[PDB]
Amino acid sequence: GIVLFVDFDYFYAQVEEVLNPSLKGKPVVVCVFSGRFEDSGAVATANYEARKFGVKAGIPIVEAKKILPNAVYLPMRKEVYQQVSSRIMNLLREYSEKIEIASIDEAYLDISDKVRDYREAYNLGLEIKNKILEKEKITVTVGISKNKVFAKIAADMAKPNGIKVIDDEEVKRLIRELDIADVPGIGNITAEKLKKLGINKLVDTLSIEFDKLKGMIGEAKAKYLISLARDEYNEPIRTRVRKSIGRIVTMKRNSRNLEEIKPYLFRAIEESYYKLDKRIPKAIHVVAVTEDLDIVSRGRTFPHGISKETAYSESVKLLQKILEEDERKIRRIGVRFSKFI
DNA sequence: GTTGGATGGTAGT
DNA sequence: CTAACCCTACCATCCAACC
Ligand SMILES: Nc1nc2c(ncn2[C@H]2C[C@H](O)[C@@H](COP(=O)(O)OP(=O)(O)OP(=O)(O)O)O2)c(=O)[nH]1
Ligand SMILES: [Ca+2]
Ligand SMILES: [Ca+2]
Ligand SMILES: [Ca+2]
Repeated sequence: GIVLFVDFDYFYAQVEEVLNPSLKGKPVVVCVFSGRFEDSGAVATANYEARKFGVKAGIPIVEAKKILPNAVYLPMRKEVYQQVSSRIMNLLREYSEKIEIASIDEAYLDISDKVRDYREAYNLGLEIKNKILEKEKITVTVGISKNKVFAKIAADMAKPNGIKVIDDEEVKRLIRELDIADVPGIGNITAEKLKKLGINKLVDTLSIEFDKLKGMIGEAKAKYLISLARDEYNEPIRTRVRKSIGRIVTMKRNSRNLEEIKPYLFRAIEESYYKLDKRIPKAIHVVAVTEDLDIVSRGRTFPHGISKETAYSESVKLLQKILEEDERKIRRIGVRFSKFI
């Protein structure tokens, strides 16, 4: 079984360069403007020229403006990138209808049947990169392995505008040699628990007591890592299905005032309900980000679909429930829908 | 025991 | 207002209602 993974290069920023070809070769930074003050908010992403200077996805815009004053700062246009993204997903579809869209800019193809070996798979990767550059002038990075996880890694090892195979040989070695903190799914907190344990490599997990590992990182992660290690990982490529859709906004200033918070919450509901598109949710959750940025939420599942009217009425109740129970001012407010019929 | 709801932690993009 | 967006997946834990 062979799996090809495609992840587009500095996406949002690359789209901006294609739409505006003068930008290429200069620093470009795509920003989410929060509205709270001149340049309040965060960097969605930035091109490699910009990354050279410490400007990356996630930092605060005014810090980007600090460390790289003279770059090009562009406002995020999520719908433009999504149209490009849709056109590209359809290209990848030409190459295999067995596709798994994992986000705005990346996908896993199962190519077990288009190709007999890694060499052909490699050439298909080459055939892919070309088509996308032909049709959407977008460069991408391709990872090929026997499974999602190791394909992802191959891609990570090749960014930007690269293509890499990890063959059965490589897989065997990376199990023995690749730092554990580099396994997709193993973030900071986890990685820390694993070193206190003395597990630095995927292989280290084999020679430990399952119940001792579990009783540190959780069941799900423990099984997962051991599966990886035993080279028994075989999660198929499956058509992704949204489990929840929502929207959360940033207020002009922090409040506790229901009158002041309400138009933000309602804005979220409109956008959220519009993004649903013939989907009927049985569960609503109001989500609040506090002064000190701790995230907090109150929900309700009904036994039936929620109509836009129920959602309205319900989200106010729930926002009150937060305010009743947490006495910190609120900074961002939004809503989330789930359990679609 | 079962599942499944509320809330929150962790991870990733 | 003085930095920290935006969105979704999956999982753990704390309960409760129950086959
Ligand atoms: N608003 C916002 N958007 C983000 C954030 N992280 C990623 N994105 C968006 C912008 C990216 O172009 C798009 C794909 O992200 P990626 O993680 O794949 O990296 P990107 O393509 O930007 O650079 P690439 O070479 O992978 O590193 O997702 C974030 O923290 N906030
Ligand atoms: Ca990506
Ligand atoms: Ca990318
Ligand atoms: Ca990590």
